[PDB]
Amino acid sequence: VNSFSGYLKLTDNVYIKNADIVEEAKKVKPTVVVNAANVYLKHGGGVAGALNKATNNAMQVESDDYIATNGPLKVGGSCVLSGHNLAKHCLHVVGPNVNKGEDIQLLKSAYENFNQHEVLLAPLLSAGIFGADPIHSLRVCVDTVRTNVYLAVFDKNLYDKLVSSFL
Ligand SMILES: Cn1cnc2c(N)nc(N)nc21
Repeated sequence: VNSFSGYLKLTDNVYIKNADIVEEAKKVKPTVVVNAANVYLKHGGGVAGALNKATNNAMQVESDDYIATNGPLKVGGSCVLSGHNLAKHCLHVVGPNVNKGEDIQLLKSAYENFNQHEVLLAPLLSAGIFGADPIHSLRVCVDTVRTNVYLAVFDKNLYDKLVSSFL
């Protein structure tokens, strides 16, 4: 049993809800929250800006030190950093950004990072400002992630479309 509440069950391991990721993380304090990161860990908008704003910019300060030491992530890659006031850990995952011309086949590689964690709170990778089709992102998630993933969808309209169209 876990603390996650109000989710629709899509598969054995994937659950979905209409939820602002900041508010859900604040309520649950999950072991892992996933950030929709870029390779520079520049958390300017979307999930990254929302999460970082909720940490009072502590996520960005930590991220800048990580990049100064390690250099940029790979598209499809990840790193584990603090969850600050939101979670124990934040898994920063870089999905391909279609608005930068990145290979959508890298979305599967991005989701494979989730399999290193038994339970996660996450957004759909490469959707929204990253430019991918969220229906596609949900299909790759279900077909790639084997650990237990609780997906938060921000827009009530998109949530309803993802559920209605789910095979
Ligand atoms: C895609 N996107 C942008 N902002 C958010 C947010 N606050 N919450 C969730 N679940 N998704 C988001």
